[PDB]
Amino acid sequence: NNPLKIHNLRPAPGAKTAKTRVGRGEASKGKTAGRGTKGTKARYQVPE
RNA sequence: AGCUGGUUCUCCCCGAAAUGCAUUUAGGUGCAGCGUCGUGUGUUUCUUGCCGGAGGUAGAGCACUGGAU
Repeated sequence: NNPLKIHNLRPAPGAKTAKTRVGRGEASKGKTAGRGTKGTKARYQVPE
């Protein structure tokens, strides 16, 4: 009983993965946002 | 701008590198080394004992070459 209502929909577990917000706080992808310090790759992309 | 600075909430698990080659190359980067996660394998890793191997260092020596009372 109590049929499917639109507030009962949930995705299959593992379907949706929360984004990775780099640059917020130091207990996460911190100040460098996973880049290191002062290289060509600390500001730019190196072509393959 | 191969350059300088800045990049904001939390906790749980693991956790390095500053080495090799090459480089209009040396404070940069490519590959390899070292980290992590997923998947397959499952003791293959590592330590100690024993066994089979090649050597030319420490030491020693003058048989070769050289030095030398």
